[PDB]
Amino acid sequence: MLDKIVIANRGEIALRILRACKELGIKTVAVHSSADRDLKHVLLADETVCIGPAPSVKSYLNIPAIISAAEITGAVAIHPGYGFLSENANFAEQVERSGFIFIGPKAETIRLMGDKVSAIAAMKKAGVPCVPLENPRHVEIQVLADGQGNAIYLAERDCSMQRRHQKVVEEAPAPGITPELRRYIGERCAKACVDIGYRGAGTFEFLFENGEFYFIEMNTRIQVAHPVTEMITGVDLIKEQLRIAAGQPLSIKQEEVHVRGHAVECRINAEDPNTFLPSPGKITRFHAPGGFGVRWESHIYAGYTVPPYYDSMIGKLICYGENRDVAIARMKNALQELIIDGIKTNVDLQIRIMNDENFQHGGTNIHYLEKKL
Repeated sequence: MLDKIVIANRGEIALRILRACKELGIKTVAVHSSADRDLKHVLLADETVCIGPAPSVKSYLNIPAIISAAEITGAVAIHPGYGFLSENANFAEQVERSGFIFIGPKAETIRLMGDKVSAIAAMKKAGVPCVPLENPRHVEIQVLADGQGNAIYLAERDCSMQRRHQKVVEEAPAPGITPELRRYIGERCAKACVDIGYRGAGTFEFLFENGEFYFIEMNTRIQVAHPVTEMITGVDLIKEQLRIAAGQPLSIKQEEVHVRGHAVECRINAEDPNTFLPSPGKITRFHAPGGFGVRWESHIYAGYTVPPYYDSMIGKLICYGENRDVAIARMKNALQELIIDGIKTNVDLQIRIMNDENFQHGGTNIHYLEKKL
């Protein structure tokens, strides 16, 4: 394995990456802003480096600071997580120019898929259906490619519950998607990976309407909702990224990828339910939910202050069951068990969505939540 990596991110995803590193025996370097010294993953990391003041512009987006931290600590690779610099092709290029492994695709591939014009042309050439949409669902295909010619798909996710184009609930697999539709669109995505020389984890986002898929964009990084795919396949997507990055060919064949059960993820945000405006502050009492099929992904703890400088998402609750109904029933109970006092959160909204008759039936479109609210 990689001897030592910099986790070039923060919050829940940084903690997610740290855990995978610990499991693989990879040493961790937590780079953090002045406002993030008390992040759980920072406290758990082997080494820590303060890379700048609070604003992201001068810390988590500060390319020379992050490279310098990686050099001084003797790291060999950098994991960008999601957001921040994960899809910054200039960053990928510099990481590799500086002699590090970038845990993600080649810079050229980031540029190719980061421009909508070049992206669509690449997809059309590959055989991925593009827009040639009033009532669509958001359905996305998870892929893994080793950058060595091997590429697999790991079913799909439905992320149609959104507010202002930001996902609120994600689930896997997508309700209504048959093994044959899954195979059709998955094979096309896997081929596209080979054709573009894709390396690492990635997501093909589609609009899905009247039984047809239409490509919107590729996220050339890990996804916020990766855990739902993990629950239904058993594949640890972060460990796979780390293995691929170490130069290991894919250790999973397509025929070894099986969908079993169902998982739902509720994003937990520090926000005023009356306005949906961020509500940072100090958490005074905290209790995580437990139980069979319950997975809580979050850096928060009792006494932790959510700073004002970053995104409002503070955690993700993921519930798995043998079927969709069990997953939803467990989510209902887990959301009720969750205690986050001292700040405002969207837990009550998540409870309402779980209790929604149309969501319980499934297959609601991308416009549903905003119509409901």
